[PDB]
Amino acid sequence: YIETSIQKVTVDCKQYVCNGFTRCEKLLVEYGQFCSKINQALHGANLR
Amino acid sequence: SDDGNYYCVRPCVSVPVSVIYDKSTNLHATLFGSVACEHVTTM
Repeated sequence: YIETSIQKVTVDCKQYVCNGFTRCEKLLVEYGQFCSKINQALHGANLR
Repeated sequence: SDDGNYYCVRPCVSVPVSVIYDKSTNLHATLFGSVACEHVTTM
């Protein structure tokens, strides 16, 4: 058996960090430079 | 519950959304991954 690939899992940074709570999302707008890097990093891994 | 019924309690869910984008023609479309079209129409 030779493995050739793995599942491609993409993560919604806003929904994972704040579970749909508007009070948490308001604090998270100070972040987002970190969410934008996590979304793009998993995009490149799944694209390759 | 006090009305004689047993209720299942599930966590609140969110429908996934993806964007199909063609830069050269500047076209786009929406993909609701693993969601039936009837659910999208109704909600």
